[PDB]
Amino acid sequence: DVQLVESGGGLVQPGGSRKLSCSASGFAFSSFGMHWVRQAPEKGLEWVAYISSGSGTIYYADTVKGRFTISRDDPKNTLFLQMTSLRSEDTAMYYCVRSIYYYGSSPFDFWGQGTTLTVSSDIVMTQATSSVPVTPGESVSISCRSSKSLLHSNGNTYLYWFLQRPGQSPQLLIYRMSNLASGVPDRFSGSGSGTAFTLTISRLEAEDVGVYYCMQHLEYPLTFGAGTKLELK
Amino acid sequence: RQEAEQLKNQIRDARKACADATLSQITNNIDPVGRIQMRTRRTLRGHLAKIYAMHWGTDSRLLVSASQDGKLIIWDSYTTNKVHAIPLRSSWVMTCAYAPSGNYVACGGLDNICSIYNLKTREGNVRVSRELAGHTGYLSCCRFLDDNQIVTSSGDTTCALWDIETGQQTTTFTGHTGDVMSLSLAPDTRLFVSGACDASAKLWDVREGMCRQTFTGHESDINAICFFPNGNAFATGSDDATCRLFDLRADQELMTYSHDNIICGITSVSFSKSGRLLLAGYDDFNCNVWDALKADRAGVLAGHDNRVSCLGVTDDGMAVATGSWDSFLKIWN
Amino acid sequence: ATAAIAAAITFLILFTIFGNALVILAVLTSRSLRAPQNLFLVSLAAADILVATLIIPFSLANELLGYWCEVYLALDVLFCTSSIVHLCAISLDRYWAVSRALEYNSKRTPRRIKCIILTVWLIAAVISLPPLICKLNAWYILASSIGSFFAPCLIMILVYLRIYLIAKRSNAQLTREKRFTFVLAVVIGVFVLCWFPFFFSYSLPHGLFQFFFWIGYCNSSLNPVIYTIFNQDFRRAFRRILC
Amino acid sequence: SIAQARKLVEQLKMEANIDRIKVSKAAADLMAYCEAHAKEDPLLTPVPASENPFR
Amino acid sequence: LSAEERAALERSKAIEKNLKEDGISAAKDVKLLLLGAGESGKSTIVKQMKTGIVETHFTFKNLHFRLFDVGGQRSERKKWIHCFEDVTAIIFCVALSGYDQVLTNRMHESLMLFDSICNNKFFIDTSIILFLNKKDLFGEKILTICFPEYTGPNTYEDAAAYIQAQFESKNRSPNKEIYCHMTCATDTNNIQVVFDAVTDIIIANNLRGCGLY
Ligand SMILES: Cc1cccc([C@H](C)c2c[nH]cn2)c1C
Repeated sequence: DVQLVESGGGLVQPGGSRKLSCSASGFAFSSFGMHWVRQAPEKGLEWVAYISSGSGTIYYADTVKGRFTISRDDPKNTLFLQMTSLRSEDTAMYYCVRSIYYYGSSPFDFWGQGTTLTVSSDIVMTQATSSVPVTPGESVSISCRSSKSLLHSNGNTYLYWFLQRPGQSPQLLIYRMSNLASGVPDRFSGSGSGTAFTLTISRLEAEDVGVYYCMQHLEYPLTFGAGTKLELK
Repeated sequence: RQEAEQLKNQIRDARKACADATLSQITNNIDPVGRIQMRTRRTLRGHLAKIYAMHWGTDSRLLVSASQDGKLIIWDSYTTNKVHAIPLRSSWVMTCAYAPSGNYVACGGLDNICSIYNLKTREGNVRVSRELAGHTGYLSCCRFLDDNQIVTSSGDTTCALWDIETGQQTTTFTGHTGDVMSLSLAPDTRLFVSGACDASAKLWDVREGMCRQTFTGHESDINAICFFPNGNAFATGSDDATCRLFDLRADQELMTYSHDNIICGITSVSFSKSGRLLLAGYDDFNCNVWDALKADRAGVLAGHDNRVSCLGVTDDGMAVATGSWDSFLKIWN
Repeated sequence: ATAAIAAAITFLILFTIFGNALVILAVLTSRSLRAPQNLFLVSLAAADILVATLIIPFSLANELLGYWCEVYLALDVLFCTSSIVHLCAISLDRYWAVSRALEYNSKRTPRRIKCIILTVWLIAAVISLPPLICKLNAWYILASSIGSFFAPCLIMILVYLRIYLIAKRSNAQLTREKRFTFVLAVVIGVFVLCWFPFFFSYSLPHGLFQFFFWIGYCNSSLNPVIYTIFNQDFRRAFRRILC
Repeated sequence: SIAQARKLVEQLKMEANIDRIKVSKAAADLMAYCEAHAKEDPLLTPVPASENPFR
Repeated sequence: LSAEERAALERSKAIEKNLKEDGISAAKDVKLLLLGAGESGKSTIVKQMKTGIVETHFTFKNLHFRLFDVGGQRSERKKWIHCFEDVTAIIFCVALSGYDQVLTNRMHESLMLFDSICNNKFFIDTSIILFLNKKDLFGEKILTICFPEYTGPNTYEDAAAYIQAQFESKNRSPNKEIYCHMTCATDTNNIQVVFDAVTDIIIANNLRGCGLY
């Protein structure tokens, strides 16, 4: 099926440069918008940049503005990230994410594998607590509180859930707070109203174990929660 | 031939034996609807040639249109955004349908083929799933039953049911003597009625495959047919400037919908959410709203600058879409 | 009296706005008028609306109790010269359409028409700028007179003579020949009758000269009927808009 | 065409042996359906501009 | 209008870009019908230009022609002939050697079909390229059993001119022409005849678009 393979992450002295490159195969690369999402080696996903489908709209983060530059070449089916002045706040696993936008679509539905780079108002999303032990067969409610209300006037509440299996990329579970991504069981379900949100698993299997992330897609920049891991008590 | 003429006289005799009073006696006490005042809320402008078909999705927001520039466009009718543009392998397309799941669209025309398009691909594009070739006519109409069965009419005087997974005709519905022009499924999809170029409409059993009833009474080619929301009647537009209401349990023609200032043909017919309105698009560039129970013309839709070729009411009844030969779709409410 | 002249010029401004707005409305909202050559008529109608709604009130104020500028004179020359050279570009498009029939049919692209529109607006701006880089003024009178009237009028006359030759060569029939003779006469004659006395008096008594000055503005109002009323598609669009 | 006309005769014999009901009854059924569903039809009486998704 | 609604609107505008570019690319072609009667020379004409509808493309002098053959449609013409209303011209094919062959008569059927498509309300301002085929076969078969009122000479030239005048007598319209030609199924360039006729048609359409024709 579809693949995204990142390449170009190695050791760089602080203040230097490196260019990342994600190579796509197996889908229509030109119709998708593309994202970079990094993960620091401690914990946590956060957003870097966005280039649109026809490369006409580009957004960056505040810790990315000026120094990084995203680009794509559609005949080559590749995405680039030219990075300059690499500080110690840039050591991360970097993911290229494909995302499409029309009425009823699934953004953020396939993520690449990653490249470890090493060197040397915004909507705040909160998840408390960060670790809940579950037993294989018992339900669990994973919550996510936001600062600004994600319910838009059109009727869409823009909240996404992601599951990162331990050692893998994170993958889409829920999109726009109540839908269900393709290839996902109906055990998962999404609920909430405006500011408070809940992910509910029913009859939990011990392959749902991992860290759960809530993302806001109401405004740019895109902000993730701190995460909530489940474990194997 | 003598036996067939005796059977025709017997059917006519029983039809008169069940027909003491008509709808103008029963619906005489009922109060009218007045003038219906609709306005163009939207105008969908992306096609560059004549629009021949449209079909609403069952979420009452998305709709396909077909035109002769070789494109199927999926429209978002609330934002006027266009969600897809499907390039067609043959541009001589006369019909299009939306699957009630939302996952597929169909189209066809002078290629004699019903092509089926997957809208939900992992690759993020729309590609041809199947091409259904068994007809020798031209594809007049097609309607999905579900994701695996579609019923098509054609201008080789026949109708057909298809398995989409194998690409093969399951049953074939023969018995018309002219080119079949339209079809309409019953709201439980166990029956459908088709109208042809022999001025007669036929009730067909979907699972068995044989004609139940035949409805003569028009004077020219039947162009449009739509089912009543109860499922026990249907309306029928033709080239003789008349819509007629028929009846399944009475086996009978109930009411004509005509006027002296109307001489053109009727391209498309549709009912509203409850009955009580019959919307019909005509060759004289207009659309006329009828009272279904009292035969009083309740309003007009003076929009398009060429003939209104297709129309459809949403699944919840909130709006009416009409397309025409001047390359525009209009949403009316 | 002067009230009658003021009512005449008010009627002229309103009829200019109505005719040119009707041309713009018919071209932008119709399938049959989506040919890429009617963008010349949209830009000519915009030029005529901008002649009227800006220049003719200031001229009417400077004629009625006449006293008082440089920006106004430059914009007057700009919009009138742009209207004349739009007529010249329409004339050349028609000539190439019937002269090199099938291989210019593949070149009547909307972007080519937009390039010709932008070029004739740049030519009008280059004519208008030297009096800046109320009066009205030799070295500028002569060059502006040539590049404003005498080159586009001579090109329109030569082009329409060759149009006449192609039409008579391609040509029920004896009424068709009187038809295109009358149409080419009206098209080539209202332009000359409106603009030629001003540019003759200008390249060479103050009553006739101001009369010629206003007869120049009259062509800006006579252009929508001349460049639409003989087309059946414009006539059907106009009857469906106003009826 | 003895088999074709025979199939026409068998089709008309399946046509004629069908039980039919009174036309006034079916008129009453259509009018009863259109009365029991009238206030669920927003083309009869248009909704105000807040329950309309097309403004 | 939120973040996902700006991107859906950007996608919509990209689709609109591609639609307008496809329309500009499609306006450069010359579309043509082929409407002859049965065994009349339609296959010979499409051979010289090299179940549903058949479309043959050819290029001549940097122009692209699209010829549509609807003979596999054995249905009623009245329900699909409006699909070809904005075609540039019609190519009609007649066998000149079918004056004596019966199916009735073969050439009276051609007169019927030509009158039917010429006096149609969808082809009122659509002109016709009429190919009179089987020129040599008519030259060795050669009239008064098809036209007994003809009462004239029995020579090739005058008989062919009589059939052409009798065939073009059914126009009854000012805004359209019939561009006739005779073909003996081995002529080297009949694409030139179509090119010259289409040039005359486009000149007449452009002059009629100015109030001049
Ligand atoms: C050189 C030139 C070109 C176009 C128009 C004019 C003047 C402003 C005029 C004449 N009648 C209305 N205005 C000039 C001088």
